Amino acid sequence: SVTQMEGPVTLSEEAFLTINCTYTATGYPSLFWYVQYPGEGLQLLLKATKADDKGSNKGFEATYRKETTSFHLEKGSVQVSDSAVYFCALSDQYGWGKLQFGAGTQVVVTPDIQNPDPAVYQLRDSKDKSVCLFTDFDSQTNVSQSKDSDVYITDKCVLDMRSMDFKSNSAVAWSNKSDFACANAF
Amino acid sequence: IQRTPKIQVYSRHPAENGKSNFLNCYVSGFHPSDIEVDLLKNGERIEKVEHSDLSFSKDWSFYLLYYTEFTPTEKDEYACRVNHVTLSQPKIVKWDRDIGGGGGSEHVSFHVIQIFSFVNQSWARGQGSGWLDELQTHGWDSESGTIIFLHNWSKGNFSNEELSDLELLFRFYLFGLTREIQDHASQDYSKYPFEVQVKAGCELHSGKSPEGFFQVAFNGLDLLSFQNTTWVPSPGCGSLAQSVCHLLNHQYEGVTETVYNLIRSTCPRFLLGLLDAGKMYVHRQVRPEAWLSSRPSQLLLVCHASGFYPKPVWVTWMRNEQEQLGTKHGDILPNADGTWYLQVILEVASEEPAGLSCRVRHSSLGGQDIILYW
Amino acid sequence: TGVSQNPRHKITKRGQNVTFRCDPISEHNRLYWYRQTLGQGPEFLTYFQNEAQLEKSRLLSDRFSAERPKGSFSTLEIQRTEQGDSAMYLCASSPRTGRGAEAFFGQGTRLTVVEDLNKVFPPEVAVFEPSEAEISHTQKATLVCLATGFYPDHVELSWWVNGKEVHSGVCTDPQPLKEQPALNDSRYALSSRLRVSATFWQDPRNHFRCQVQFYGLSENDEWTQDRAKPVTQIVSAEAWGRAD
Ligand SMILES: *[C@@H]1O[C@H](CO)[C@@H](O[C@@H]2O[C@H](CO)[C@@H](O)[C@H](O)[C@H]2NC(C)=O)[C@H](O)[C@H]1NC(C)=O
Ligand SMILES: *[C@@H]1O[C@H](CO)[C@@H](O)[C@H](O)[C@H]1NC(C)=O
Ligand SMILES: *[C@@H]1O[C@H](CO)[C@@H](O)[C@H](O)[C@H]1NC(C)=O
Ligand SMILES: CCCCCCCCCCCC
Ligand SMILES: CCCCCCCCCCCC
Ligand SMILES: [Ca+2]
Repeated sequence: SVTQMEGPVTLSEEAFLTINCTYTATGYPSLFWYVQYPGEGLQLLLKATKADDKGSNKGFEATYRKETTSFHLEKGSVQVSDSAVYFCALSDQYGWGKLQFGAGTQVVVTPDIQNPDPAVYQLRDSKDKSVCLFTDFDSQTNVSQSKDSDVYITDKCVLDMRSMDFKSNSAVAWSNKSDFACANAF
Repeated sequence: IQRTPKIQVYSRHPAENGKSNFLNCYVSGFHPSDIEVDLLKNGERIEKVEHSDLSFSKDWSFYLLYYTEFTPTEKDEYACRVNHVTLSQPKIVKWDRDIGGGGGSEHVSFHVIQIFSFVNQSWARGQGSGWLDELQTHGWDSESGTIIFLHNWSKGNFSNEELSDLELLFRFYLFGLTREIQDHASQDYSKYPFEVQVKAGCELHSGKSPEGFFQVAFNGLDLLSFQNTTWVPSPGCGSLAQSVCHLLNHQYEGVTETVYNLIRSTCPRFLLGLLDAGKMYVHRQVRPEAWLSSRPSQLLLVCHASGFYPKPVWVTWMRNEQEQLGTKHGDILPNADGTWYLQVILEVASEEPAGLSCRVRHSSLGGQDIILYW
Repeated sequence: TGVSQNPRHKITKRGQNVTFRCDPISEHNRLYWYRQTLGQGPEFLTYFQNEAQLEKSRLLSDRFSAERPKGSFSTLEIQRTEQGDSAMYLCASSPRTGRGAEAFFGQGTRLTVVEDLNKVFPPEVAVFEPSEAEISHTQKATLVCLATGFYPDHVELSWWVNGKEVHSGVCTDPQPLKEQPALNDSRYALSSRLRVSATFWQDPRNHFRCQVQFYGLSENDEWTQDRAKPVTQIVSAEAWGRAD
């Protein structure tokens, strides 16, 4: 009864977000978007209980358009904190029914790195064991996959030193091996 | 208010000893709905009797048709026994084969009815059904909370998807309205027992397009109705009606919107599709069978017509083209198959009093009246 | 404040029964159970109106049964658990505020059905100290925490600075990675970063602790192996600032 865009959708801070959602219903359903932030439970973002109603929250909006049976999610200028999973949903039984959810769409919002400074550092164990850190690269860098099954490389992670108004990308790599050098890892 | 049951007993066909038939007992004009009805053979209750789903009339009073297969004989005695709070003891009406026992703008209506019976704090019951006029099109299975489609055309032009959604909505509604009422009533036990009735749907009048309505009664009297977008109290039910309308108008705007779309938009669609799908059945013609009987009072001559559909009919006693006034027209009573029954009585003097006849006129007869000579 | 579910996590052997509990917001007459598997939308299981179970999914296994005896808390029981039962079990409740009422969701019960409890392992945790080169090049200091060798993937990593949890300057991998991706029973690894100023790292009074809450076996679970029973537990690693 609810079909939404397959993700993940990756976009840059300040880019326009659109997540398509279409529904099928004979009656008078109420329509909704739920959001799930990383580490959190589901929560209502916005809703609309009749044709032409608009729900809006924190710059997001979706308009109940009966004639295209759609409730497309839009936000004019996405922020990093919008990184999450978005679920389109409908309540049938004239708005008294259980929520029926779409498959969900992950949105990954990348930061605009003010002054990229890409570098690879080696870090020693606090107890010879070591890891490698690739950091300070811009949001358009690909961090390519490990070739070795004995070498692990994480996805990029965005950290925010909020009180310093500074964001940075990083990825970590480590291995058990004796030939492991950070020089080659990324 | 309370209303004592009216009880009328008749056979589907003319009685012929040894020949199987149906015995009907129509119990009507009663309130509240709690009632016990048995058909008796020689004073003993017949098992495996059937009955129509509980319905009610314009004045909110309840009516039920009980029926069973029977074989009359010379000796066997049949009756209908009814008990009800209005009666100090069961009331038995005997079947006699000779005399039995016991609007404006033209319109069609599709409506759902509900009956909510609140016996005490631990016991309430909700039941309902759907009707095209006096014809039942839908029942409701309480156990499973599902619509019973009574005829092949009971889905009208609605999809199964739409009907499933409605079905679920009705299930949630019946449960919720019952509980909400029980919650308000649990704060004063002396109001028990009481009954609530709803009639909701839409009507097509000649010259107009569909109009929705939603009407409510409490203990057999108008309580309130839905007018446009406002719950309006019956002038008749004073202070309680005012309270309930205030609640409905100020704390249930979602309910209000749901009722509006259902009776003003969905019900018209349903009605038109249902009439269309059921055209052949609803506009069918079924010829009456007719017969005479008598009893002493001076004889009563009784003319019977049974099995006719549709309902308009004209039955009169005639003395050679002269219509006899002094003819008592009985009620038109239902048979279990949806056809109707009528008897018309003439009180006479002397013996066989020259050429009396009974004339049955009915749309089904192709301009050829049934005339029975006494 | 919101909808409460217990237990937050459950590991069980294939074949065992499990019971989960939901305490909805009080006064909410409508309660719903849903199942969610990683990377997908919640699937409806059942609905109560007060005590009455008025709608069940047509797909609901006969192994699954819910009740809400007093129109309040509800339990969901799964008999004879199967691997495919592994998922997040969500409870939600809604008021009768009208059409399109908000549904309020619990944080869920994460169920992992394992073939054998001897495949359950707690994490090992290490902290890696900031690079001298990073410090001199950026005047910032990134610590890295690495949790390895754990199964299943039920962990919560937190950073603690001088006895208090911090969120600022932290970034934890959103998903654990598999140490042996070819295996369906692979153990997992997870990394996290904590970035601070050079001067904060370079103070020997400062204490940095990476904490990994692991959700494992419970008291009632039987264990006959040699190694410690991999119970729900915290494993930590730490470092102290150094002047230089
Ligand atoms: C069932 O029949 C009705 C009557 O034809 C259909 O309703 C009408 O639909 C036409 C075409 O869209 C409209 O012009 C009329 O105004 C409608 N009448 C109403 C709303 O009373 C209806 O679409 C059919 N199908 C269903 C699913 O209801
Ligand atoms: C409530 O009414 C039901 C139905 O008659 C009955 O079974 C029950 O015993 C009643 N309880 C009382 C009298 O409190
Ligand atoms: C019916 O109600 C609507 C909504 O208030 C109103 O605008 C319209 O004028 C009303 N019609 C009547 C009752 O005259
Ligand atoms: C579906 C719920 C409809 C709400 C009806 C409320 C009626 C209770 C009022 C009792 C007043 C004393
Ligand atoms: C104790 C008073 C009972 C009267 C209840 C009235 C029910 C109104 C129905 C509302 C329609 C949704
Ligand atoms: Ca940008």
